[PDB]
Amino acid sequence: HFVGKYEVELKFRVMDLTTLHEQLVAQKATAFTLNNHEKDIYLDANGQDLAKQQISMVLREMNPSGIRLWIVKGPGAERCEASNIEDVSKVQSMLATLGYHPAFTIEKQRSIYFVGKFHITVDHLTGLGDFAEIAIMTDDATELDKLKAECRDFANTFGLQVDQQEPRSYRQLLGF
Amino acid sequence: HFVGKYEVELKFRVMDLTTLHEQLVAQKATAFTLNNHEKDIYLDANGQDLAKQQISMVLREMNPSGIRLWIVKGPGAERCEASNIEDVSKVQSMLATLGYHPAFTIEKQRSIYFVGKFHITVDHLTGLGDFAEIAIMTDDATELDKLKAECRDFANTFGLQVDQQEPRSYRQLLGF
Ligand SMILES: Nc1ncnc2c1ncn2[C@@H]1O[C@@H]2COP(=O)(O)O[C@H]2[C@H]1O
Ligand SMILES: Nc1ncnc2c1ncn2[C@@H]1O[C@@H]2COP(=O)(O)O[C@H]2[C@H]1O
Ligand SMILES: [Mn+2]
Ligand SMILES: [Mn+2]
Ligand SMILES: [Mn+2]
Repeated sequence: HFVGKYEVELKFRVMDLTTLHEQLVAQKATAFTLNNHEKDIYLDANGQDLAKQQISMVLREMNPSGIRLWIVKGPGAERCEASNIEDVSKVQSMLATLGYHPAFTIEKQRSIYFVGKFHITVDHLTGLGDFAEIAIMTDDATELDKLKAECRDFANTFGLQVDQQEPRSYRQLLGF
Repeated sequence: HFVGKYEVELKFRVMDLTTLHEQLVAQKATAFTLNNHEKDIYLDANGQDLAKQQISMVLREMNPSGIRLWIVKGPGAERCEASNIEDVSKVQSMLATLGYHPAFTIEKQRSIYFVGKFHITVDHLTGLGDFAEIAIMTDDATELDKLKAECRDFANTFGLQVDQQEPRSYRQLLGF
């Protein structure tokens, strides 16, 4: 479910969580991980070198699931790779040696469900409210066309509507 | 054994592999890895930004132990940190996004033994020959001189003498 260098996705504001849960049930979604607090530390160079290239780099800690991820997103909104790491402070030290330092933090509550090849991620952020994203990862850039159309078809059958679309990232929404 | 951000290390050309091995037995060394093939991919920015800071960055694969490491050495002498990684190609792709690309590769056969607080590495490099590294990692900068002198004593005890000390790195010896 998380294999590749590209994450094809469509994100929406969710206005009613009960209806979302019903939409999930209707699609026979299965739970991957539920109700994790994710703390994302974003790193960048002193002169915001990565952000100036549309790149974000995150050390993510997920609790209680215990997962820790090193994530590089971009350039732009499709490219996304992650590596499991065992020791966040060790990787953060190593990145600091290379000149990347904590820039800001984004926290959220996240649940991830699966329906066939798709993953559905349901997020809550304090100022901002609830979001749901339909996504699929691929290693093959030639496919991004097919897959984005497929995401749209699934979003449509699921019940997630264009009026509620939210194209911006959390760092864009929060002003980072 | 591999805890810290400093590594104190002395490397020697090995003139007498038999004595070295005989002493590993005498001193009841424990084998951590034996006769592994190690392939080290060195990475740097196009402008050699890391070398200009006396930083080296390596992705190492050791077989058959299946250990994979991301290693950042430097800046300058005695600084070294490493992280276990699941997948070299994944980390390599992530670092390429940040601007670090393969510069050259070094291969060697390496065995790693522990004796008390020390580790001793016995290396063979096709063009170059046989070497041994005597090393210890620490987080404490206040003991580095003592540790280095202890490494030299310990090395003499395996038949490794000051006149066979080799200050150049493998990258230097191989013209990289
Ligand atoms: N264990 C995991 N849990 C959640 N996402 C993961 C995991 N492993 C890899 N990923 C992927 O890494 C990506 C990092 O950015 P996203 O949160 O947008 O989406 C994430 C997933 O596609
Ligand atoms: N699991 C491990 N196996 C081997 N070396 C390790 C491990 N974890 C950390 N290291 C250190 O990473 C260093 C990388 O550079 P060296 O080969 O000189 O010495 C290595 C060890 O001191
Ligand atoms: Mn996503
Ligand atoms: Mn995802
Ligand atoms: Mn070592």
